Amino acid sequence: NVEAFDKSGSVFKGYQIWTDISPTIENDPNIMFVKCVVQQGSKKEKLTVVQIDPPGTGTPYDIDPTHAWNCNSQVDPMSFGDIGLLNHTNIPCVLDFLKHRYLKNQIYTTAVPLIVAINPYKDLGNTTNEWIRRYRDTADHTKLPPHVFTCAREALSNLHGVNKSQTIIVSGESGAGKTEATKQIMRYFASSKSGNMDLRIQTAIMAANPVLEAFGNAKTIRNNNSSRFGRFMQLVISHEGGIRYGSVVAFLLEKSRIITQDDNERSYHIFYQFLKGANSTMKSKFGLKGVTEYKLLNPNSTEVSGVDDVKDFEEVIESLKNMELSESDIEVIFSIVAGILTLGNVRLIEKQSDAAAIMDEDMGVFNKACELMYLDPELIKREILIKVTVAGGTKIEGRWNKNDAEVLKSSLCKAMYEKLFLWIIRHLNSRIEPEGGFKTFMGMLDIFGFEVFKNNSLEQLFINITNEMLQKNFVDIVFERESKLYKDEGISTAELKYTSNKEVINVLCEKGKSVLSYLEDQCLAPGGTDEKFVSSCATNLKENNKFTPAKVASNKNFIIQHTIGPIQYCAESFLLKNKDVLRGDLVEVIKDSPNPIVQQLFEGQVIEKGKIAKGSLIGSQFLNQLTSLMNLINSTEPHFIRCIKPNENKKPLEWCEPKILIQLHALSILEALVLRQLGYSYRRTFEEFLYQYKFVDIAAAEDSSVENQNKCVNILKLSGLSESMYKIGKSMVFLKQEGAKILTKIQREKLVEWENCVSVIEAAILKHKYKQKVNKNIPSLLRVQAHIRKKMVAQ
Amino acid sequence: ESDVRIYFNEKSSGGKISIDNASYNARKLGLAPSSIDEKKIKELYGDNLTYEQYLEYLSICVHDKDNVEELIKMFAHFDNNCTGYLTKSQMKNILTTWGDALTDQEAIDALNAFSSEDNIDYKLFCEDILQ
Amino acid sequence: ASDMEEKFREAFILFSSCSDHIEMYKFFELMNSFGIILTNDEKAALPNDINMDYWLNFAKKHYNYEQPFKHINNVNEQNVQIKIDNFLGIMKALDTRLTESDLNILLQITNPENKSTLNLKTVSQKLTESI
Ligand SMILES: Nc1ncnc2c1ncn2[C@@H]1O[C@H](COP(=O)(O)OP(=O)(O)O)[C@@H](O)[C@H]1O
Ligand SMILES: [Mg+2]
Repeated sequence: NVEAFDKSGSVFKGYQIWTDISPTIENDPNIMFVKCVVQQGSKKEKLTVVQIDPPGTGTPYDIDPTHAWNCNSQVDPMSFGDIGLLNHTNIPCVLDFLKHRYLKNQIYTTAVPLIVAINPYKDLGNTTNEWIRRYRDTADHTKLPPHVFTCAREALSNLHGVNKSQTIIVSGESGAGKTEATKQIMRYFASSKSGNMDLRIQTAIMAANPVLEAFGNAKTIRNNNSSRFGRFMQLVISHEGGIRYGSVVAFLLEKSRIITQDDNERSYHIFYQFLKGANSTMKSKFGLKGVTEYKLLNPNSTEVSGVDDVKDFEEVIESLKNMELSESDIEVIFSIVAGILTLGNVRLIEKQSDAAAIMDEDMGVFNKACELMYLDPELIKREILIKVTVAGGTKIEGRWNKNDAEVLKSSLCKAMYEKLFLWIIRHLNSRIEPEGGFKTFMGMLDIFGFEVFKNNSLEQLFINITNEMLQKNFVDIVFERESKLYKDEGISTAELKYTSNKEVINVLCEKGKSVLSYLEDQCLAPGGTDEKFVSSCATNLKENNKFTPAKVASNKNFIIQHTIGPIQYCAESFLLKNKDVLRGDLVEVIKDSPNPIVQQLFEGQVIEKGKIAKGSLIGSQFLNQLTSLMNLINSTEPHFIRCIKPNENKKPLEWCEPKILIQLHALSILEALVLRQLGYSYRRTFEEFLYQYKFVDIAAAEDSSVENQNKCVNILKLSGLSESMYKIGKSMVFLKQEGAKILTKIQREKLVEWENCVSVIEAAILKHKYKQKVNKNIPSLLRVQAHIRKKMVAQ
Repeated sequence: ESDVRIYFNEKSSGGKISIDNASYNARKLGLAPSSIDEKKIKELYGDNLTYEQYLEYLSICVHDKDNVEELIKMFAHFDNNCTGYLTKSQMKNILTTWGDALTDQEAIDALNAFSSEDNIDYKLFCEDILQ
Repeated sequence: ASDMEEKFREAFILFSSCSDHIEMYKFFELMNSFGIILTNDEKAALPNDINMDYWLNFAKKHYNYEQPFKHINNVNEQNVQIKIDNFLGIMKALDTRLTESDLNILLQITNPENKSTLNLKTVSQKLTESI
């Protein structure tokens, strides 16, 4: 806790610290901490500082020592890739290191086993073919800065090296850079050293990102190209580069977006792409109106800066063709899109207020919508307007009101879209999957990281459930690895134990005693509400501390105690959001379509005769998907890419300390350092330790009369370190972090004689290094001076 | 193009013009000559140049590769927190120390000409001098 | 006669990032670069906010014109050679600001070959030629 004073009790002349107290901090939301120097005369119980960075007034002020943090003064952040290698890993230190690297355009930085990637919001040209080649063909990969290609290389290296499947997991907030990382990593995997015969299957996989972004991405306030779903891929890369087989899985597609969008938010790209992009012939074929002339599409949001939908659309048509879709197949896809868009524009009115019907002006519109969707218009009209209640014993033919028929119409638009999207994926998989399945594959998950908002719904619950499963994966692989290491050197794995989220998993998933188990049972109930669900949850989950109720709206709100903190969810419309799946008889009308693609949309979709079955609901079906997806990932060796959005402004070189720190917490970058420090963290071979800690005791080091495993135990006993800080090991000297830091202090104490010499040496070399950098910029300077003089003549 | 022959005659002596005078003329025309361009022609025709050589010198004084991104390099080098702003004191020390060094007055003048404030946007300072 | 002012001035602005005030830590790098060494008391006695004019005065008062780098090797002592990887051992042990590249640069500049020992009488000698 800040070693600012000498033995005399006097402050070290110039002693720099980090601090959370400054007017700069008050006046600037971007800055969290400032650099200070501890003023001469400062007291032990309370310090007197002066701000040095960012520049200040010079005014001395007081801070309690619990607001002073150690400074990593005199350290080049571009000199090394892991945050853990810093002498001090406190919050302001870790943040600064990340900042300096960011502004020097080094975004990737590890926190073993994590790779932090800060969104530059600018093309750095670090993922070019020239960069893929460098990262692919370099002799010793370690003599290269951290990169997503570092992770892709390492992953493909272990897959082929020990014949074990691998999974790269890209996570973070919306607009942090997951999809871009995912696209870079794939681009690298597609670069072959000498070629690819399975180029047709590779070309189809690469043709899948534009297609998937068109149908699955949208312009949100937070991201202009926001992935509205979870993506999982299984790849089969040749050891010399080149994808050979693949399998794509989309999940949790945002259904609501097809119907309505918030403002400054668009629908799915394809709607915009297709309407601005379709040619004269295409427009008449389907009868297309302008982007503004469609109900399901927010008419204000229609344009996105830097996005050219006409050009993007051309690229989608080519991509669909490269996915081995015929001109007919493509024409069927766009007839279904024109159908979804046209059906939305059908108006419904109350037919007194008893039942409802189609507006006569809109009858042709309705019929065209069904034709385009290759559906029977009469039978579709029937399902939207005829209610078949089962009152008492018998079936009772009744009619749907305006609001209800509007909901069933919207249900069709949504279901038809989602199913078309999933079919496009299913078709791609048919042309890219290996006939007998995957022996050893390369997994790739592009999932939305932990989500916290002002109001959290069922959408964020499913995301935060998935994110709990991945965190379990992190902590288990952290343990597994560090535990196998100790075991191999014959060390006690006893002082090695850390937190399990098993307690919050049970409260969220476990059948019978979980939020999701009581969400399912309430949907299946012949009379269950959002209040009844929370009341049942607050009564049956008192056994674990992870389920807690709410202060304001106690029966409407509930809060779960996640790994990353307490997240409050609003149970309003939770029962509605789980029941949002197409209603049995309409599905039969679709399955009876003459067109082979429309028949294929709802293949084996079991009929909904009575009230919604277990596996029909969104929550139930999703837990099955997640469990299956998880077990497959738990089978592979993981890799973690953590993405950080540095600013809310989508701007380059704009660092925002507070936002960035919430992210360092949610992605466990800080905990990744914590875990790496614990136990016997310093581990280096007998030969290594002796090159390093030679001068602790030069006598025991400089000796032939003793072996290397024994030279070390001599130095260590003589050193002072308690046997409580070091273990000998089989091949490696295992030293605790604290022990290894003390041991260095002993070595420096021995070379007290060398201090002034090494000072002068280092200092002179830096002065030289410094002038050399200034020489590089001297031809540019000569220019500013030539023009200053040119400007002076003109007077 | 004609100003070239107009300016030449004014400082010329027996058909030949001194580099110091030839450089001054290049500035009047709107070109930015450095000690390199002067050492380039000195290395080819001496100190006094004919009309034929004068043009050949103004040919080297044509610096097209000149733009804000190219000029800021040195100022950008000392903007360690990457704000896009340097003090007048910082910028004065750069202009008066390395390269074709300006007088401590020439530097103050040009920085005071651009802004009143101590903190100068060197991207704008460079854009301005180039004009 | 030997006026180091031009060399002192430039060095201050290399460490001070062209500003006219250096922070303590960087002043210590600066003075050390000219072979100056201060005692913990001498240091404690310095002004908290060191400026250009202070440094230039101090530099004149403390720079050893007759023998800079006396701390690497003294010509008035006598015992000046040690193994190459031994030197680097001490360099790394004292947590140098220098990287694996800077260290090797210093090595081929001073040591012409790969001769088993590195002589300090030559380390001081080469650094003085690079003042
Ligand atoms: N590595 C990067 N280099 C340049 N721009 C990037 C990078 N990563 C992200 N971006 C920009 O940020 C936007 C949003 O990032 P994206 O990866 O698509 O979001 P998400 O994290 O939600 O998947 C991109 O469309 C792109 O403009
Ligand atoms: Mg995305």
